[PDB]
Amino acid sequence: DDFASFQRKWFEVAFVAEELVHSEIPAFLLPWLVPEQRTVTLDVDVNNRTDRLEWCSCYYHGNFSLNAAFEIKLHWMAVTAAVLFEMVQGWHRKATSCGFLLVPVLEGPFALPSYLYGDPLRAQLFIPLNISCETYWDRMHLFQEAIAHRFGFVQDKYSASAFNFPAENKPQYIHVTGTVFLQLPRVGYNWAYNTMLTKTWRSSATGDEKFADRLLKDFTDFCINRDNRLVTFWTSCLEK
Amino acid sequence: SGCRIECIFFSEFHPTLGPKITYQVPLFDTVQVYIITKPELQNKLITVTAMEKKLIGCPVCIEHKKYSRNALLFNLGFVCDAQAKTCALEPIVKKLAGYLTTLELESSFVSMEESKQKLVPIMTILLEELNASGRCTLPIDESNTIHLKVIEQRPDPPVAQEYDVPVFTKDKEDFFNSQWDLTTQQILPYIDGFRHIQKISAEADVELNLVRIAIQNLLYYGVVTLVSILQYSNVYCPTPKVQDLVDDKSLQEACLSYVTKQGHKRASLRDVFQLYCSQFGLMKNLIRRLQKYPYTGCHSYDEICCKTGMSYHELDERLEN
Amino acid sequence: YIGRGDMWRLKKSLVSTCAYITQKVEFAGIRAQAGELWVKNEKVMCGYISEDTRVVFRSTSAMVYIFIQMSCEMWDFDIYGDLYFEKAVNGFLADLFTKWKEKNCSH
Repeated sequence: DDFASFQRKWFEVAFVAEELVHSEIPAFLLPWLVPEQRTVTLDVDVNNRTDRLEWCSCYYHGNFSLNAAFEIKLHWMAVTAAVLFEMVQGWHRKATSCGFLLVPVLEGPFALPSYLYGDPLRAQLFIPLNISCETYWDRMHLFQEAIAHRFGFVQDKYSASAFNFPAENKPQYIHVTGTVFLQLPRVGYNWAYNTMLTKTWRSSATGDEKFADRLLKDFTDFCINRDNRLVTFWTSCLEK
Repeated sequence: SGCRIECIFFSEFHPTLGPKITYQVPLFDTVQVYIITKPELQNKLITVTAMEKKLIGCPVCIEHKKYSRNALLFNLGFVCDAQAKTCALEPIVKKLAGYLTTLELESSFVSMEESKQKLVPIMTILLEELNASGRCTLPIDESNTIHLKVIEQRPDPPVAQEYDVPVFTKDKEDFFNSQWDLTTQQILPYIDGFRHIQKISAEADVELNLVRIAIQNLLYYGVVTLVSILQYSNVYCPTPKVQDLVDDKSLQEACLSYVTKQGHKRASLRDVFQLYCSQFGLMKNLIRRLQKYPYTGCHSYDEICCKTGMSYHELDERLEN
Repeated sequence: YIGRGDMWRLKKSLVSTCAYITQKVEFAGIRAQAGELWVKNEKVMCGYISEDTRVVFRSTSAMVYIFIQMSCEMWDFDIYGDLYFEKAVNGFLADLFTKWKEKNCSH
């Protein structure tokens, strides 16, 4: 028998984010500027119990994992949560040592209240792209990906977190190694703040919320056309 | 304008090249006064209020000690008259010491000297506005606006026994009826209905300890109690009067000017004073209504108030009977 | 994070044992610290639990919302000389955060 979503499943979305530390350290420091889901029903035990059979259902969203985001949903209507917590932390230790980041991620996207996800206390903060310079929106979306992955190359990588609602209404980026969601809807594009790290699942890659506020300051400076940064970016694009 | 402050001062135990600097606003923090009041302005015991007397006046003060490495120690003092009340000026000085503590722990006023000069117009506006009306809203930060109020500090109220009668000295129609407590709004309608044990089960249906506490607080602010109003005398009526019988003894009893048991002599032997200083009574029927119950204006208060403008009859009536 | 079925499993495993103040009771990766154990008026250093005494679960790791209601009475004085806002925030929140430091909780 499957899981009808009326049954109040306890679910939680852990997440796998391809990362590179070479920009994660200086922006922290003194430098400064085939289907698309898959079900598994696994047994959560590394012990010798012989008292309780213990199972829980993983859903991949990913069957590709090119170099983009990857995410794992956990649905459970089942056994003790603490054993599943040490299983998640066990392959977290296998993730960080010899590999890369696994982070639990709030799978509430930029949702209004009276949705099945979300809170009554979420802002969906807005950041406008003051430009001041056939198919406007598609080419503009590709240029928007270019600015995002430019923050990629200098500080903070991106990933198209292709979530699991049919027809896939809004494009939604997760930043690599941080606390930050973006979506692409004025002219600019909107922002929200992840609240699920909470000082564990923590390494020298991520962390220190001042990092997130610095990325806010740097990103609104680069976005509302400070010194000549967007204009120099225009010249660097036009010279090819 | 009962209390009258006159000088406000800050002081500080300076590093060793200076003894103790002062920031004065106008009396004067002169030489001999500060010499003989030196030992109070440094104490083992901190964060307590202390006032002393001296020949000219009274320092009400409090000192505090912070930044224990090169241990910093300051005090705020508030020097007023020799013999005024000055019981309404203890919590204001203590609250200013608390505000200065949080001002130093957030933004550190008294480590930079331009803010030390800025500390003086604070005192000038305080010295104006305390004697102006008695309260101060005073911003000095993006995170501190000091607020001060003078509380009158009335004395204690007496006990409210179970058989007395409240009377409003003031008028009910001068307050916000919407601004009371619920118990006061459920007592205050039948408050002219004299007996306390009548009014509780007449309208209140409250705990009698609760209506006792409520009438005691109304005695603490604005309502005077007196004793019960059974018709003691009957034979005062053979004098001619112009409709001045009921409120007479209620007023002069509220003036606290009698031995209590009125008998048959009090009313006539001052009713001659009421006659020269200017249907039925159904008098057998105010008796069953007395246990618990499940010229145009009659001259009764106008004449006593317009002769309370004078003082001979209130001498002759404080001298009671 | 402990759903209440696991609390039921701890009470089912704690039917017929002993206890004392500040013991670290464990079962299947689940752990609790014993506290303030009473018989009817008085706190006992040690003792015995058999099937009819009642256990009550408390946390120092809870999720807590603080709704401050503002009105026109915040800017109004009271007796003793204060704003009600200043009483509320300064006095009560200073006391609550000092006790949150003292009992070593993390909400």
